[PDB]
Amino acid sequence: GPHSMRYFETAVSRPGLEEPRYISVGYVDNKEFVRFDSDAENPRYEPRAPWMEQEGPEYWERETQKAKGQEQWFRVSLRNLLGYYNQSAGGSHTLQQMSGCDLGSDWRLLRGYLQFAYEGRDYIALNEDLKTWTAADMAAQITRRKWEQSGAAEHYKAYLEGECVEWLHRYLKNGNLLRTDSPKAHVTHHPRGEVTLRCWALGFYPADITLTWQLNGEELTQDMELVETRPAGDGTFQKWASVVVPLGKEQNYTCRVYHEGLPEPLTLRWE
Amino acid sequence: GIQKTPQIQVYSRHPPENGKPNILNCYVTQFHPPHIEIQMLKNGKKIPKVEMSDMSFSKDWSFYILAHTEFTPTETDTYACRVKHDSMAEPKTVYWDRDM
Amino acid sequence: FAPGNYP
Amino acid sequence: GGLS
Repeated sequence: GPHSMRYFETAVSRPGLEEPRYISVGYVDNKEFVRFDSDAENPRYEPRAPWMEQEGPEYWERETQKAKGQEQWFRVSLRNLLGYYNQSAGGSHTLQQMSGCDLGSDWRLLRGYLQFAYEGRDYIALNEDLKTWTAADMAAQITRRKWEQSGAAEHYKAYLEGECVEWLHRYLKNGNLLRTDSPKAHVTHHPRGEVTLRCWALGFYPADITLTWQLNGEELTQDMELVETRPAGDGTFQKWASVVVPLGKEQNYTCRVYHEGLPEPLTLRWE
Repeated sequence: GIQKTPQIQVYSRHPPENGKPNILNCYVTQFHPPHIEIQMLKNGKKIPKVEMSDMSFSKDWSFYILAHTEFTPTETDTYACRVKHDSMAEPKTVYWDRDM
Repeated sequence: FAPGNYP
Repeated sequence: GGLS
């Protein structure tokens, strides 16, 4: 199957704090595997999955110095952004970044990513061609012009097409990660004239899953109530979906559960 | 404004059985800015040692976090999650329903 | 392998 | 030298 690597970075300034807090989180196949936090005792990148303790001390020394550089870069950027948006002192501000690469099932690069957000809203992103920039805000045009003239995109293109792929390849070999947990499903019965039927999906990984209810071949959206997929806290996820049904005719309704770990979609009736 | 109002769910890790120890989760999502306060309550009292996950955000830039603690459900005991965030004027309380 | 932003 |  496909693979991916991502780094999610955040700098937050506050009035009572005199320097902003920088946090970087590394992801492989959407699972946290490194983290850095400037608030930490002695700020360093730390392994967040057992398979990363394989890396030697000089790996963590290099990553840590890179994070310290990112921290200074974010700090300067927050200051310039105050000017761009004519914001005064005395407020809280957020600068986020996402970057990384997607690989196909053949381990070839499908697409790179480099996006920034200020105050939680899109600020500037590198286009899929990895040569041009998209920026919506008028204030973000100042940045886009500066970056267009300085060949910043070439620098990021080299990372996304080179190191991001090379190191992801290495990470996948060092953890060859392919694990999926299939959903275990059951339907509960909630006599509310009616009863509510609630289809449960538990113990599944990854989080992506689809629950549907059917009456005589028709999927039922007539108030199919859900909850957002939620983590159990042990690495797996939970979810349920419910329908409003006339009492007595329970066996007319079936629940189906779709998930990439299943040999084929589940089909469930209340028993 | 810039604020995004958090979404909240309260639920146990394992299917609830009265008297059997379990884990209660308070899952808070889709909020900005990242600063937030989460208290987990039993019959109105603060539950002392609530474990808090590390800061993370989603691809839509919104932040999320999972609070959890050990608990043993019974017939009558109440459990809730109470969240404070700058997107709201007053703290939000969500109660635990063992059927959801 | 974290990135280093263009100075 | 940041944003920028």
